[PDB]
Amino acid sequence: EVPKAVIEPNRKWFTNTRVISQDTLQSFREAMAEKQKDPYTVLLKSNKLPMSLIRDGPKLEDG
Amino acid sequence: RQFSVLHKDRKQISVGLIGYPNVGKSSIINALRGKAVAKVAPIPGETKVWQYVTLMKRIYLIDCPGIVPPNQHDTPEDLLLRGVVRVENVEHPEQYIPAVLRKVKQHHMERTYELRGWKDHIEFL
Amino acid sequence: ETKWQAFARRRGIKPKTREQRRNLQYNPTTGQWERKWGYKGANKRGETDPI
Amino acid sequence: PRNARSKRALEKRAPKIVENPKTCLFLRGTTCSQITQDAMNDLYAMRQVHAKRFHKKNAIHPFEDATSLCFFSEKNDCSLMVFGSSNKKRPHTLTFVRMFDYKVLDMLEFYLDPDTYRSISQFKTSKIPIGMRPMMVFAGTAFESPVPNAFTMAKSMLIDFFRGEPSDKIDVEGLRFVVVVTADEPQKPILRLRVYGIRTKRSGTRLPRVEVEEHGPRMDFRLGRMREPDPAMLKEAMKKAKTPQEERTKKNISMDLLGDKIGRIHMGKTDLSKLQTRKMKGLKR
Amino acid sequence: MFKVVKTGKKTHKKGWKRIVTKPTFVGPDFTRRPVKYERFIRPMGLRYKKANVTHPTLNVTVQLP
RNA sequence: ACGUACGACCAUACCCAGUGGAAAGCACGGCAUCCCGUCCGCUCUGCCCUAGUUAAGCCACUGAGGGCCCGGUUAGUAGUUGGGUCGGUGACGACCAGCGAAUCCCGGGUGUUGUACGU
RNA sequence: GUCCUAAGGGGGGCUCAUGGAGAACAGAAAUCUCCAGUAGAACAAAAGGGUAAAAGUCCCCUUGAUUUUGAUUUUCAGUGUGAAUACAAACCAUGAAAGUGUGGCCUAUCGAUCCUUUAGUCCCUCGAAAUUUGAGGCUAGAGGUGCCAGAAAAGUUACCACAGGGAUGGCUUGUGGCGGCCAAGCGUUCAUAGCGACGUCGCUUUGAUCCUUCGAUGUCGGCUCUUCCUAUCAUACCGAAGCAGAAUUCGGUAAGCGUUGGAUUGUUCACCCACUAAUAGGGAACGUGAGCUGGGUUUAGACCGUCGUGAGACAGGUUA
RNA sequence: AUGGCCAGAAAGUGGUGUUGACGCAAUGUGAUUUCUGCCCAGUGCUCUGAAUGUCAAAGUGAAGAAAUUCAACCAAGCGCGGGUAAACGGCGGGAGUAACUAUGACUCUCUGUAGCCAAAUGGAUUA
RNA sequence: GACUAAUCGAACCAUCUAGUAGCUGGUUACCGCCGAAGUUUCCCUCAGGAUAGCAGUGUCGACCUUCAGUUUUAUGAGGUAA
Ligand SMILES: Nc1nc2c(ncn2[C@@H]2O[C@H](COP(=O)(O)OP(=O)(O)OP(=O)(O)O)[C@@H](O)[C@H]2O)c(=O)[nH]1
Ligand SMILES: [Mg+2]
Ligand SMILES: [Mg+2]
Repeated sequence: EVPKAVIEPNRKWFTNTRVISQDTLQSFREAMAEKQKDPYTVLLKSNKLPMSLIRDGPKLEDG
Repeated sequence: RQFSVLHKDRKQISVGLIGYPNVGKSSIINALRGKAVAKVAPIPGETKVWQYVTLMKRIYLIDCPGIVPPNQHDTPEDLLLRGVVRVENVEHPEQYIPAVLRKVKQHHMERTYELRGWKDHIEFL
Repeated sequence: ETKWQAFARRRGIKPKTREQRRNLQYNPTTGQWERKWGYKGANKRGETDPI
Repeated sequence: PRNARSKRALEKRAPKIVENPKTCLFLRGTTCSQITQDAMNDLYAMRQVHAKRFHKKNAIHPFEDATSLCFFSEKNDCSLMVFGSSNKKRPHTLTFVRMFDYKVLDMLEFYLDPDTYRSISQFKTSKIPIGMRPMMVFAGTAFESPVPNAFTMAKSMLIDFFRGEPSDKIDVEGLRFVVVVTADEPQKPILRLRVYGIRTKRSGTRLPRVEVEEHGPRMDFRLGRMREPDPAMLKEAMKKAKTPQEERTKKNISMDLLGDKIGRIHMGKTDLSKLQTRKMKGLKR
Repeated sequence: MFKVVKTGKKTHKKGWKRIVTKPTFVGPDFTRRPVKYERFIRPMGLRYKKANVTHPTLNVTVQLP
């Protein structure tokens, strides 16, 4: 059977879902800068974050 | 067990075994299980399809066939000495004896086959 | 723990999601969005229609 | 609670994990001296924001029966009490009463000196702004008793009275007023309450030089009758609730500085001494 | 939406498994359920992570995760 | 000391009536284009500070009737417990204490004060 | 039985019940005006001190009817982008602002022609007669799943058997989708909107990298032999290209004539190497289907893996 | 052995049994070589250890004129409390303590180009 | 799950027994007069029911009242063209 595929009007569709502050961005950039690798630690749950705004840019010769 | 405790929220964890052919993936599964649950042979490509083995209630093991990632610098001699292929199905198996004689020390070969005094692989064979 | 809560814990009845329990439904015949209950709810349908 | 405002009132009066700022009720007895009224006025001026005030005469003796005090606490949602009274035997009494679940947790009596008392208006200084939380300094050897006594309870009452609203941050301009309570281990010792505004000066280094100036009131007390709490009620009152923002530490689970959940594994020492290698034909002499 | 995935070696097959025939988004840190308890099959070839999104006001189209 | 603007105590400040108020300040006031709002420029809002006026508001003082606020007396007394007690068949009659009133009566009073700017 | 752009929230203005004195109808009781009016009205609760330029009452704005995020709290999850929940933060509403406030409340279900229970003295019968208990009938009441009883008759068969039924199409082909702009034209010219080809613009490595191959429910093959189509690989002819020659490339007419061995079954058997003029693609089955013969493939025997207490079933793998 | 395992409708009935633990019966595994991931104690196996908690029939007491009703007493098993074939099953370690026994709970931190040691060999890559 | 006289996931023989089936197959001269039917309404649906409606034979009643898938007239709906 074919359902009625309809979308209700809602104010939540036109708002921002995830926001971040500049201080939080600076803290995450510093954490990314001082991040180190440990073979005896595993990753269990990634944090949903703007990696494009957090991680550093490429090298100038590559750019 | 530590991995299962770290993933206690899931119903179980799955441990897939990867590597080249004849590195001992099915043998490792059999040793962890304590019982011959996966087929084991010295013939490469014995495991052809993926297989689930219940190790514990919350631990599964997945046997996988052996993979060889392609490289432009890998030679057929290198693959054969890595154990990728079966030597029954290769053409002119005699050409790979110098690689074996380079890899193996001479006195080990002499005590293995009780044979001394060859100038080359032709005379050794 | 109330009688319903004890019964649901015994019978494995999960709580409804917030999207599932919304006071909103789509009426096909009118092609409009209406409320299930409350003011002009769907439980009082036809109490004010002419026929 | 049919009305929404009434529902808001009951939800405000409901028990919480993080409790509301503490409310004190200032009330009088049937007979109360003018010096006691001035003392309660000074304490109310210290604690205007979180206090309510009665203006009638109440026939209450707290050390005989405190049913009316419990009723007032339940009705007004006040849980600290300052009861003023006067008598021939005790001329100027301030009865500090602390509730727990709308019943009497504990009580203490303070006896005000009529001669050395000076109100806030007696000092010609700049006064404390309304709603500003002062700092506290407790001095002397009377507050370090190994057994809980009247001085320990009085220190608890005064800390709870001048607690104000807790906050994780404070402006450096909100460090201008201090309340100092001095009391010595001993016929009865004298507990002295003073308030000082702080003037700060240069001293040639990073830390500044602190100078004080009296702000008022000037109060001297003798500790009198004391009603101790029940041990079970005291344990239930000193139970500490945990905030949902206070996480529960799990073994080998942490959160890194990027917010990822990180698990720890432990390999142990590799001991290959108990391994027997294969006795191959080529390895035999 | 769902086609029946048949299992078994008999001529008659069990038909409890369903395969999603439309593109899906599985989210981060995704591990598939084991085959004994995987009712819904979302194949790896039909998984998408990015989309071409247009801003109606800015009149631009950018590929976004 | 007086006035004004913010206040603190929140009747000693409230209810009623009478008399007076230099200076300045408040206030009554005058005018409805613009801002603004009403059934009504009554209120609110805008413009004038000129002209009249202390008539009212405001302040001071007086006067009754109330009310209110202090101190003594009541009184360490009624009343409530300890049941400490001396005798007593025991109870009771008495002391010893710990808390602790109120009515009635007497006397006094009818606002103090902070900051800033002025007279 | 009628009524409502719901309640709630924020802001602003005003003061109520009553008493006295006044006003055509209006006369104890209709409305208007003044004065006095600590609330004696209203609204919530059950003060022994709730609220007066308000928590009362009317105006203005929102009404979007239960927002988003969370590595955190608690519970759960064979459908683990987690869900519900608590808390926090952001957002939102209002206001000049200080601020204030919201982003729900609950509950197993089933009978009422049912279940439990009470009374009849002057109600009937207990059939050989009478009395007393007891029982049945008939009649009239009470209450409503806390105290109104109860609501637990499963699988498997690949060891098998029987009775029967059953076994989209004048489709397709060579050129993407979404969004914007332009646009010859169509309409419109009391509205100047709306359809719109041709186009164009955004998203989908300096000849690199080779350290990213992304899931069988859908089954094909092989010989042996004949024929047909053209959507032409070669051979024949022709047109064009810096096509000098040679070798070609793009295209046209053309099915007359050919279009081959071979390797690889750890496997979607599809790709390699060679000879060659060239090693073109399809149909006549696959819109179910008796030539032969390997795989999809599967009666009965058997192990191994997964599930199940088990009979057995499968994510599966192997053998006859 | 006044036994176990069976059989028969029963029997003064039969077998094992012309038997007696180097035996009989039931299971599982399946020559030899190798071989027992580490630790428990949730399900289960078994302890006549105290209880009446559940508690049938028969039997006992009371009321009534009796039918009848109400009471205790109440075997085994179950329940409670102990040890395991520790079989199934669960089980990431090591330290501490304030709990003091089961369940603890609250912190800490864990990563030899052919040897050595074992009664010639170090094996299942088993003829 | 092999064998137990070509018979075995329960042998053969006779009887109960003409066992049961809603499922399959079949069901025997002619002419004449009529002559159909698919949510109407109610019930928990499938492995469901009744029921309305439509028909034929007989009759009987004064086969009495006449009624009619039609138009017109009056008045509604469609005021919509014009
Ligand atoms: N000496 C020694 N030999 C080993 C060990 N492990 C495995 N082998 C041998 O190596 C061979 C490995 O065969 P498998 O167990 O099938 O390993 P595999 O990689 O799964 O083989 P494929 O099926 O081809 O992929 C076996 O024949 C063993 O004899 C080991 O630990 N020591
Ligand atoms: Mg192998
Ligand atoms: Mg293998």
